Amino acid sequence: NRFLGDYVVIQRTPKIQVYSRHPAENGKSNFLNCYVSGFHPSDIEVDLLKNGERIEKVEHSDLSFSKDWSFYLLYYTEFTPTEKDEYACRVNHVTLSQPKIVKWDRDMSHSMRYFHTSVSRPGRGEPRFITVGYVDDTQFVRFDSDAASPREEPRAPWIEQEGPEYWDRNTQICKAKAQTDRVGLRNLRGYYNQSEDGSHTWQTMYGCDMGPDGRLLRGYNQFAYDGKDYIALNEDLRSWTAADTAAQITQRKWEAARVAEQLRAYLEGECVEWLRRHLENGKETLQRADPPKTHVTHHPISDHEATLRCWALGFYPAEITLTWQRDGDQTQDTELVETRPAGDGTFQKWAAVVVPSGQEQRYTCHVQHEGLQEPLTLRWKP
Amino acid sequence: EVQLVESGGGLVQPGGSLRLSCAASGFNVSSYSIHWVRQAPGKGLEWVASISPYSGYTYYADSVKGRFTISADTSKNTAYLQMNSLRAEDTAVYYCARLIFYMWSSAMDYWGQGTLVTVSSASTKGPSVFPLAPTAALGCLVKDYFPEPVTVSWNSGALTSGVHTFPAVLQSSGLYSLSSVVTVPSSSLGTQTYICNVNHKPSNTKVDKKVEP
Amino acid sequence: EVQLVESGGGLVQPGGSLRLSCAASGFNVSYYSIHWVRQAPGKGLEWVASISPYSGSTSYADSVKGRFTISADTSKNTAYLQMNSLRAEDTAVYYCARYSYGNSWSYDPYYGAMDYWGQGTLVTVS
Amino acid sequence: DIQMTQSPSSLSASVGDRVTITCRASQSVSSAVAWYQQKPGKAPKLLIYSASSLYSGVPSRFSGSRSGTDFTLTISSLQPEDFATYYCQQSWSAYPFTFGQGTKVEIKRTVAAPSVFIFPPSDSQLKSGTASVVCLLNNFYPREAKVQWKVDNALQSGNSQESVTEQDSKDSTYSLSSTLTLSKADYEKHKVYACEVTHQGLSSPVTKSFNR
Amino acid sequence: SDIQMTQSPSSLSASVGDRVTITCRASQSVSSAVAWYQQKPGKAPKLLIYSASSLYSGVPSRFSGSRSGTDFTLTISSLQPEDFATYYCQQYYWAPITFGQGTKVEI
Repeated sequence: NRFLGDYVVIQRTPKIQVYSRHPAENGKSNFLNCYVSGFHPSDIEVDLLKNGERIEKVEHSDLSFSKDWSFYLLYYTEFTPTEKDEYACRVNHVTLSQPKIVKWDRDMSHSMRYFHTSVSRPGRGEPRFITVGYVDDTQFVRFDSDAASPREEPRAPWIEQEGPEYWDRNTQICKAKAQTDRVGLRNLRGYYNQSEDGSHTWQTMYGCDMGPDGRLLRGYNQFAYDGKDYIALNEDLRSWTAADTAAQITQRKWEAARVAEQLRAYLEGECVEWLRRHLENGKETLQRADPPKTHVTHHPISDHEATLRCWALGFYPAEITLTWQRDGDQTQDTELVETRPAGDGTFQKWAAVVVPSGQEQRYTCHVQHEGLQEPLTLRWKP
Repeated sequence: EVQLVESGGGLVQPGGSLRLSCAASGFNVSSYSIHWVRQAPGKGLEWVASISPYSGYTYYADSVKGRFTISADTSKNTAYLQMNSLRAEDTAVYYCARLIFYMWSSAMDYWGQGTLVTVSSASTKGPSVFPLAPTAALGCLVKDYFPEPVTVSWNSGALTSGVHTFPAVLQSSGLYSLSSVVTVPSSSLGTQTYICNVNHKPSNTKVDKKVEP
Repeated sequence: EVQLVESGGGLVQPGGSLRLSCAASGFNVSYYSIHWVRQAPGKGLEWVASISPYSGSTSYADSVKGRFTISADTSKNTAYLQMNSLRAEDTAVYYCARYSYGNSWSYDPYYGAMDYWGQGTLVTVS
Repeated sequence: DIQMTQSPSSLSASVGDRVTITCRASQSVSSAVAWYQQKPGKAPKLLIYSASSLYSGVPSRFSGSRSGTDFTLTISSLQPEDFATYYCQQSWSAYPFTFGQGTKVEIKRTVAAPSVFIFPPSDSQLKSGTASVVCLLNNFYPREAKVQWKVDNALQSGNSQESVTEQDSKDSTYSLSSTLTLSKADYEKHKVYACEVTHQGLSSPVTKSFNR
Repeated sequence: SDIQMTQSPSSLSASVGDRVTITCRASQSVSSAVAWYQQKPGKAPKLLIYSASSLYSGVPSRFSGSRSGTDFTLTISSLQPEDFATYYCQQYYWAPITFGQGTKVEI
């Protein structure tokens, strides 16, 4: 149940990852993904390749962002691997100076939150407003401004069972939130000094954490302009934190009007209560836990040195700890990738560290995860 | 059907407080944005106060910010605009309107008839009805009444054609008056009876003065 | 109103060096990657180099790689091109180009557009 | 704020003509504008909502266009029942939900001469001590008519009021009522009272009178 | 290997108002990342089309592009006297950016 937030008021290089939803077997139907993450602003040209030819009929996920407001997308397509077929992802972004090509080298509590993105398009019509509602790491609604008939549209196998009353009120809010955000972007060109020739962003987020006690643990209501913190709701659910001078101008305006009062009522009330329902309706998937499947692979770059890689596959929830240790700890001199979404609700990740060939049996990787009952440890052993 | 029934009009002395009520029939105010637009009347519309559907964020025009308090009850499906410290410029008719949200725009589709609110320093006075004895034209002459919102209909509305209930011209003495006349065939005079059914809700007066030649 | 102005042109002897300037106006260059293209007299259009001003990542065409150093300044809102070890063939009217990146998460995936070219400025190697 | 503006304030067009109503916004309100129809003494109604989209049910003769900051409402074919006032409104920025000054749409027709009536002051009012002579004009066009009172052949001006009604949505005509107020003592002081009506539809005034 | 844009004809004369098409081919499978530029004499190139099909904002509606395989066609639906210029194909899909040798139209 969305909340009707009726109150008006950096550039990161993408991290392109091309991988396969499952280990690649020649001739076996497999999914190819191009998960670009950690980029900002939102605009990005992503296109999956196959032997230099662009692939059509690819599928991509709804725009979201992490805690630091950096965006991420999952471009994937159904394919079948072979020996000859080489696959690349052609990602282009403003930070890059030429399109980046990444070849598919085979060897390479709870919380309901509502992310919204409003990207102004000064000459391409009304602002591109896209909003997504999550539960823990799972997605369960979306509402795109540019859809044929903009409507709160389910994205989970347990949410579509809601009745019309659910979708009519949620749709009403989103079409109100879009018009609220649209006003915000117009005024932010005024607070700052910005020409009407550039496209900007206004990300907003809110939600309700809920510890095991079934009561609100910390409410969220944040805002970002152009990819940086703008104004946030403090844990007390009564004050505001302004991250810059312009955020102070608006911070007073939301203290006199006591907008936080409505947020607390929903955050402490309607927000958590529905989260409990979503957990009760979707208890099949949200409350699940799949332990990672772990395998360690070694490929040498020399006759006496090599890079050792520990793989974690098919686990949910996303949060996982995975790092390398010698004799049982290498926080530095280690390479660790962003957690990868497999596109089926599960995630993947790996970590690598260089090693001299000898005494590799001393090394080990340790896997800690919510779904894991006991700590884990493994080392390469052909 | 979906309707909005106003109420709570009348006269409140400068500085008084009032509570308009807008019943919602067939649609719950708990899931729509009730707004309030007022007409002078005789002038353009002016948006007064809005209350958001679910959250409850009540916004007000700059003029009535802090005097008026808009709310809405789900149990009774009603909306209220509690007005306080009424001034001379608050004389108006208030329409309680519903709102509909589109992707990149909104508008008010369902309305209510609109209760009138008079604010003046005079007391309530009933209507002085007289019959205008007379193709021919017959009528009555309402006079020296207060406040303006009087209604005149003939024979419980059984006669509708030829009606001309002119607007209430405010007399120099600070009282309203209007002429209710109707045209009927001369050959039908004496065969049919016509009575002006003056009805003055603010004074609870209902005088029927029959009109004959 | 978006409009770019180029400067730093004139004459130069072969083997010399010149520093071209393309001062933008009407938009923050940090939102775009400024590409440099040259046209020999009555010939095709050749791409020179490109600067992503915010991250300063740059790419150079092999025809000038190792001789040309490109640069930008967000605070000044201008684009600079350093040319050294000049060759006779480098005569052209140099245009600075404004790449405008697109997106693919739209329902109709776009591609960027080199929408705005500068007016050009002649540079004679002689 | 976004002070909308409707040009023109009032426009009279003959039935079957094309009526254009322009509403302009002091700021770029994108494609969020709506038009409302309200008849005198009734509640408004919505016609155009998404800056061009016609509300479900409204006749197809209505149409609206968007242009930069200017907006226009167009009625393809003027009709009788469309006599009303048309208000534009911007939903770009709620708080405030600004409206326009309003447009008055009138039907232009042929000159139609009036019918004059006179009502002798009733005995009931006279007993109370007040008298009121009423002169009536029913279904005449256009809206201009000089009602010159004459008592005992003497001009009595300075004690009368005029109350014109609204245009007849059916015939597209007007009606007028002019009243002369004199105290009961004054009434007995004069005998012949009359009202003179000069109208565009009448070559010479038609005088109606009565004697006590 | 640089991606040459084989553009033909080197020139072609058309009467005012005529329908004209200009072909352009890439040495590999360049995707719809192709844009068309108009270069009047002694002037900087001006964008006409991008994404290989989308009319650039403000450009006349008669101009249009279409991609079929790796062949790109720039269409003049009704030539006007202001369409005299050395038109150019281009490919920004692959780095480096390259342009076709040009197309001189004579009126």
